[PDB]
Amino acid sequence: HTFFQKPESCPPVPGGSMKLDIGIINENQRVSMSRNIESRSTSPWNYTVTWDPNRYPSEVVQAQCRNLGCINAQGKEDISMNSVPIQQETLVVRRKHQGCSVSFQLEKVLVTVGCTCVTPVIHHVQ
Amino acid sequence: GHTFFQKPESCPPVPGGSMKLDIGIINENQRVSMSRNIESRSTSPWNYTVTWDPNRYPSEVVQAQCRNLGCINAQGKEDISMNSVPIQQETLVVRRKHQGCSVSFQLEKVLVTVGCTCVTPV
Ligand SMILES: *[C@@H]1O[C@H](CO)[C@@H](O[C@@H]2O[C@H](CO)[C@@H](O)[C@H](O)[C@H]2NC(C)=O)[C@H](O)[C@H]1NC(C)=O
Ligand SMILES: *[C@@H]1O[C@H](CO)[C@@H](O)[C@H](O)[C@H]1NC(C)=O
Repeated sequence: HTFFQKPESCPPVPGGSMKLDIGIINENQRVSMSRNIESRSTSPWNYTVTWDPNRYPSEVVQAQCRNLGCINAQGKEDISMNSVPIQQETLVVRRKHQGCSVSFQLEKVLVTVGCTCVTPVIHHVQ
Repeated sequence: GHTFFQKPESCPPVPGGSMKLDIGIINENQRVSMSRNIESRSTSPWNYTVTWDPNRYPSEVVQAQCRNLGCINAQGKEDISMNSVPIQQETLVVRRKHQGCSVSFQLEKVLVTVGCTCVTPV
């Protein structure tokens, strides 16, 4: 069984659709990060704002590491270290149909949120 | 942001004011691609806590905590003149409400610390 499955003893609903209640729980929260984190980082990154009007959130910001290496104390690239992305799974809502027939469906989006500086690994399988 | 979830006023009323949530997760087959042991190989390493809530989808939400205030140098030592700082992302999860046949779902905002980065202090 899955999370969205209603108990088997319950009467069936036409279309197999579920009730989505109004309002987003804890909507008032906002991300709090160090000022200019993406630029002050030794593994700096750039952002790409992706837009979809039939997706909630409509704007999904994607990060991309600026360099292969990490930035040293002198402000130069160090290729002995690697800037690597941090990717996280998220849920967005896809808006379907139109007007009175509007329905919603969950969608999994992989978001690259930022980069970190790692010591490289020599992989056993290339 | 309510408008995305609304219908024109003239639409036939749905008792309970609930919206239609269709079955299935779009692009559920996707898997996170990240460097192996990223959290401990990072110069701003972090710990993970697997938060669990059986009324939440996904039930498991992994939260990161920076292991140090400073960053780790080539020698494996902490340099407290650099800062390990958390990277935070806004996500949506689904909360299950009520019991039995009266079960409904509600969106919920969750702030996720995904890892840490090393920054030069200001
Ligand atoms: C990160 O996690 C480690 C555990 O892997 C924590 O280190 C342990 O902390 C507990 C605290 O109860 C101690 O009893 C252990 O002896 C510690 N073990 C090691 C190997 O250090 C550590 O506290 C965590 N770091 C932060 C900053 O939360
Ligand atoms: C982002 O990329 C551009 C090139 O498209 C580059 O000029 C810039 O320095 C990068 N970083 C920031 C913070 O804009």
